[PDB]
This record gives sequence, C-alpha cells and structure tokens, in this order.
Amino acid sequence: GAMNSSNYAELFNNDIKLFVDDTNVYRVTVHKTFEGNVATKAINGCIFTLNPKTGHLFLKIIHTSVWAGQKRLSQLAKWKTAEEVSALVRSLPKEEQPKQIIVTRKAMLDPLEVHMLDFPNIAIRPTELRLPFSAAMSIDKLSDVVMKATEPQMVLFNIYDDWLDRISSYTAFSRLTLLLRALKTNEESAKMILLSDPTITIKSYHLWPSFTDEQWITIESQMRDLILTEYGRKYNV
Amino acid sequence: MNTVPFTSAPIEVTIGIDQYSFNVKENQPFHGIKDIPIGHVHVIHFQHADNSSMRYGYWFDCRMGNFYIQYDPKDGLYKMMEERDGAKFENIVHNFKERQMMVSYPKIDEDDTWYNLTEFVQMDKIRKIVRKDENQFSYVDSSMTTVQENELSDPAHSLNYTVINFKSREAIRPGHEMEDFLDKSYYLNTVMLQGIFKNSSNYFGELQFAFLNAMFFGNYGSSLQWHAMIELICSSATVPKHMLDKLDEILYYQIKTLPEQYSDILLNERVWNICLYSSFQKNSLHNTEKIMENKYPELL
Ligand SMILES: NC(=O)C1CCOCC1
Repeated sequence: GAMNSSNYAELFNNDIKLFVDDTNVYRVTVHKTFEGNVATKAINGCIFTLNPKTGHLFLKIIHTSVWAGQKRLSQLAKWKTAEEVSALVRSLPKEEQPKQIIVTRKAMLDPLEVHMLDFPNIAIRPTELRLPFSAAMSIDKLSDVVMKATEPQMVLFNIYDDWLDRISSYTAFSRLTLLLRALKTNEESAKMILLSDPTITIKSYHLWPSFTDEQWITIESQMRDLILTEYGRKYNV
Repeated sequence: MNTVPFTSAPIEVTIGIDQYSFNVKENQPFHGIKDIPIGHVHVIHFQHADNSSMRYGYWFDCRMGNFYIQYDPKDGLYKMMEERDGAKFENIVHNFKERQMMVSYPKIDEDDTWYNLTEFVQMDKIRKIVRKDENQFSYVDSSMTTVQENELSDPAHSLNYTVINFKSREAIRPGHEMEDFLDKSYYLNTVMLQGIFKNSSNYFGELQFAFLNAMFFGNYGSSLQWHAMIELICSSATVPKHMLDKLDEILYYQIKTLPEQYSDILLNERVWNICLYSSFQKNSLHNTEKIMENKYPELL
C-alpha cells in the first residue's frame, strides 16, 4: 500500500524501486491575448524518476511539441508520464527493473497501472510523504538541460553527486529532501546559502557544491533555519 | 399455465415466486403454486423462518420439464426435482388443485413487470452461468461466489459470470492505453459484444440475471456483476442507439422493483453517480435518471 513515515527505511533497502514525480511534466506560462483574453504557452518539462538507494535520476525531458494539437493537456500529461516510465522500464535489463514504483501524486496511479499491465509483479504505490521533487527545476543544471532541449531526450544524473562515498543513502536522501524543501519554500534564499562562498565550487560532473563534511553541517543548519523562518514569515510566528 | 407442486411443507418458510412471496407455517397443508405463466423463466425461492441466513432458490422454465419441490430433512432445505413420469405428475397436480391446496401465481393482467425484468434472460444461458448439467433447473443462494471473486473457493458451486475488469490486458489495447481506459467502446463492442456475448441480447440477459440474483438472494458478487455491466456501457462513447434505449428500459424496471429499504446495500453510489452524471451516456438514460432522482435522491 501507501508509503509513509512508518515504512520509511524501506526506501534504503537493496530492492530496486523508483519514485516518479510528474509535477514538472506539463508547464505553462499564462498570458493575455491581444483581444484581452487569456492563453497559455507551454514550456519544456520533465519527468523526475529517481532511485533513492543509488541516487540515479532518469530525467526524461518533455519537449513542447508533444502537446501540439492535443486536448486536455493536464490529463494527457499523466498518461504521457506513465507511457515514458513504462518505456524506461522495458529499456532496462531485467535485473535493473524496479520491484516497486512510488508515485508522488495519487492521480498517477491508474495511468501507470494501465501502462504497466505487462509487468504484474511491479507494485505501483502511492505515498503519504509530501516530497519536494517539484523543486527539481530549481537545480540550475537540471533546469538548463530541460530549457535547452529541442527534441525529446533522456538525461541521466546522480542527484547525490559523490555523497554516497561518505554517507548512507538514508542520510543522502534526507539531505536532498532538505535542500529541495528549502528551494521550494524560498528559492532565492536557498540558492544564496548554497553559493554565498565563492571558494566552494560545483564540479563540472556534479549538481551541488563540493562541501566538506563540516560545511554540509553548516549548510544543512542554514536550510533548516530558512524553512523555519519562511514558516514564520508565512503564518506570522 | 403450469404448476410446481410441493410434496409438503414441513418447516415454516417464506416462499417467493418471481417478485411475489407468501408465508407458509410449519406443517401447513400447502401443496404448491399453480397458474405460472408460460413463456418466461421463473425463480422459486426460500427463506426459512428460523434461519433467515441463506436465502436460496431455483431458476426454471416449465417448458423444459415437470418440476416439483420436496423438503429434504437431511440437507435441511426445499429441493427442486424433475418428475419424468408425466402421468404421475398430471395426476398429482390435478388432485392438489381439486383439493385447492395451491396458491395461484398472482399476476395482474395489466402488469408486465416480470416480462420487463426477464426480457433477455434464457434458461440455456442461466445453465452456463450456474453449472450443474444433470438438472434442467439451477440453484442459486446468498453465499455463492463468482469466478471473478474466486480469482481474488469451490469451483462447482460458483457463478460463472463473464469476467469484466477495466484494468486488464483484455480491456486495454497495447498502444491505446489512455484511449481505451477513458473510452471503453473497444472493450464493450469488439471484446465483449462481438467476441464473447455475440449480441446485445445475451449481454442484457446476463445483466438482468445478475440483478435478479442480487435482489432475490442478496448475492454480493451478482450485484458487482450487474454494476460492472452497466458501467461498461455508460463508460463507452460509442454504443448502438438501440442498446442505450433498451438499457434505459431495463434499468428503469429494475430500479422500480427494488425494495425501497434495500437500496443502501444493493446500489453502488459511485457507479450510479458516474453513470447518470459524468459518463458519456449521462444524457441517454432519461427514464432511469428520472426514477432514480424521485426514488433515491439521497444516493445522488
Ligand atoms: N537497489 C538498487 O537499485 C541497487 C542496490 C545494489 O545494487 C544493485 C541494485
């Protein structure tokens, strides 16, 4: 059934499992027309498909041409997501295919279940966790590859950089969700924290800065403060 | 007009015959039911006074043989049997009629209810859903499970309704996943109508039989089947116009006949709200929507 705080360490066991987040698949800007009506313009999007054990991210870029001439795009986007996830699974060797796929939004359950009928042994699960994967487009290198795409494309990343050399996947996921939660709550401040010190750089082959263990503790503390702050600035506390 | 005699009535029981019912007291001199209309299937059903658990009954068609009821004190129920000696049977019935020990099937002349509930129901199809080939009649009870229920446990005692499953490879063409799931016309028209049922008459007959088993026996898997067969039509954008018109009539008479007090358990809120108000056919069931809104507005 659903994934929650009770069964949380199941994410970090050796069974292959993927989270799928569809919140950046169909993206639009809303604007006025010359006649003073409202219209939307789609921009490139992405499926965020992640292994929480290894950190491997399968970023399927959704080019705006896939929407041309189609109706009911928000509904189509869920089906397109499930089509692409199914295609990804079929492309993987049997021993790399997931035993579970956890969708971050319950509206993905039926589309994914229908597209995965050929895989009856892969469990399709919701979650009660409120995960901040929508903020993936606040990671500069991910946003850059999505916006630059001129055609459909899959790009593979490790969202943990080299962290697993020094920390466990439980701790790496906790750091990732803290960073993304911060970027979601106050992107400007979060990004200031991450780059304020120009002597700490992002390696060409990485997504985040090359912090030492001690610097990550400072960074992590700064992100918690930011989240608590904004939570006050929000509710006034 | 045909007759189903009873050897005796040794235990107190409520006896149904189609939509009618009457109480028989323990050892009351009751010897059966006469004046049963020829041309229709019928159901004779039982609920014991001491154990309302297990409503049970027998589907039959008097054109196919001479049938009677006899209580079995070992198995503890009223059993239908066939009498092969036609002269013995005629002689039995005539004696019981002369002594006026039979109830008359109490059909009002104006009244087409039973026809309207059984229009497409055929004994030959009932006998494929309920498999017991040595008898010409079919036993059903409250507890019998369906083939689909068993997939999710005695096979000989199952209701072999046609399995409908909207999230199945049968229902969903590879490469048409979204199309087939949101518009079930393929599954309805090619898979089920052309492929399995052959025609809409057989589809409606199974739908009507499922409803009647749900209503008369409280058979839960039958209720599931009835709703699934409605939903499959309503969730199809492309349905022959004669089928939609006939479905509206079928459902109208089913809703009309349902006991007002059993609507809570026999009607699935989700299916009916979807069918009447959201589905492709939301505007095609005028008679059914009107009776539902006036009789069960709470459900909606
Ligand atoms: N759970 C995984 O994705 C990996 C962990 C160990 O290497 C092979 C499977």
